[PDB]
Order: sequence, then structure tokens, then C-alpha cells
Amino acid sequence: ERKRVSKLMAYILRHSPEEFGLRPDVEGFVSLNELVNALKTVYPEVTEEFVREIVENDPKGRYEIRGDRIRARYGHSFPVSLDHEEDTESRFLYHGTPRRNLPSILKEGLKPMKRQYVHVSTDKIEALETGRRHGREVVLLVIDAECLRKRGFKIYKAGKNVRIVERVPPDCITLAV
Repeated sequence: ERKRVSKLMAYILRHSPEEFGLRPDVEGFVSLNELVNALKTVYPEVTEEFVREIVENDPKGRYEIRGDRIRARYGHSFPVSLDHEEDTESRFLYHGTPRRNLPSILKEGLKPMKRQYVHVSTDKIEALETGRRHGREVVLLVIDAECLRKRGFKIYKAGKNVRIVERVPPDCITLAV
């Protein structure tokens, strides 16, 4: 039940709020009341406290509540003005992806694709688990974070391990494992 409701929250908060009549503010927030009411049209037993539980217990840091408003911290496919802190300390960052994507990435770098930002991770396991969602022969990309910063692509702390960055040029990918 938690996972099914969380997946619908991510759909609403990252991709298609307008399908439920919701319009996030410029920071990506909708009111908690609005979200609960939207979830109840699919899952009527859902309550504000069950959503609050999902947010508190989420292992990746998917969601953020500020008072009576809630957003997804990352993953959006519509423009959002996020106020996340910059990651200045990480030396290496990681991105897992199916091997089938590697030829394009070596030419183009990582691109945000359908999302606003490229997503990477401080954590090798999480990076690989993310890649495995997409396919079977996952490669672990090692990314030189200082290479990104030097080129004006600041990295932001979007989640426990999740990091977002405008893009990753291929010169900043040091290894594919």
C-alpha cells in the first residue's frame, strides 16, 4: 500500500499534476490537502497521516513537506525552482545506466532527457539500482565532480544520496564499469 500510493504521489508531484487539477507553485509545492484529495480519487482510504508517513519513511528522500505544502525533491519533468544546497564536498559521483545507452553517453554526456535535470548519486549501490530499473546490463559511470564544477555545472543535494546537475559532459565521466 505504501509503495502504490508513493508511486502515484511521484507521478502527480513530478510529471502530471494538471491531470488531477493541481498546479504546483514555482518551487514545485502543492498544498498537502490538494495532494491528499487527488490521491483519494484513486485510493480512497488514503489520509493525510498516511502520506505524512510515506514522506517521513521514504528511504531516498523523495518528498519534502514545508508546513502544509509538499513537493517532490527531484525527478520533475516540468520546470521547478529548487532551493537545494550545493554539494561542494563530493569528489566522485555515480550514475548507473543500461549498457545500451553507453555509446550515446560517450558522445553526448548525460542529458536530462525527459526530466529537468540529470540525476546522479553519491552512492554506488543506489546508482546501480537506478540503472537496473531501466534494463539488465547496467554500467556504473564514475563522474569527476570537480570537472563539473569547473565547467559551471553546480551539483545540488536533492536527496539523501541523490544529486542533480544541469548536465554531465562526457569529458567528466572518468570510468564506465
